[PDB]
Amino acid sequence: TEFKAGSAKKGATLFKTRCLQCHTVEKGGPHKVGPNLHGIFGRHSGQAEGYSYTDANIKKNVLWDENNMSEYLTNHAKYIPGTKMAFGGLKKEKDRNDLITYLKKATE
Ligand code: HEC
Repeated sequence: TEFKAGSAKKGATLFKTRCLQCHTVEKGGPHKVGPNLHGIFGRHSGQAEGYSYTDANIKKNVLWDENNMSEYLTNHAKYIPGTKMAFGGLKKEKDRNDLITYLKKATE
């Protein structure tokens, strides 16, 4: 309940100007440091054919979902690979919620 599907358009602007330095989803761009983020949702975690995971994400065999994403922002570390992310929380929690909905669009 902490996360509510707001508007993907609003988050798209936020993602477009604050998330292309890595995932670069661009609907079809190079994985770069982070995964395209266009297939994290689907079967278990870690399903990028090109980008590779530390394998830790695969061992957990967890499916990434909007609920799981809430735990990732609120608590992330031992649960998933020691992967380090340049993002360290967002001052605007409302804007962060919009980003979550936008990622769902990346999967489909
Ligand atoms: C490059 C330094 C990164 C930037 C900046 C962003 N992310 Fe990232 N992200 C990065 C890596 C190294 C990984 C892979 C870790 C793994 O094993 O999957 C990720 C992963 C995510 C995930 C899943 C959480 C996880 O499994 O660790 C999400 C949903 C995610 N990243 C979201 C996200 C958003 C909101 C960012 C821009 C707004 C963003 N990432 C930037 C590396 C980097």
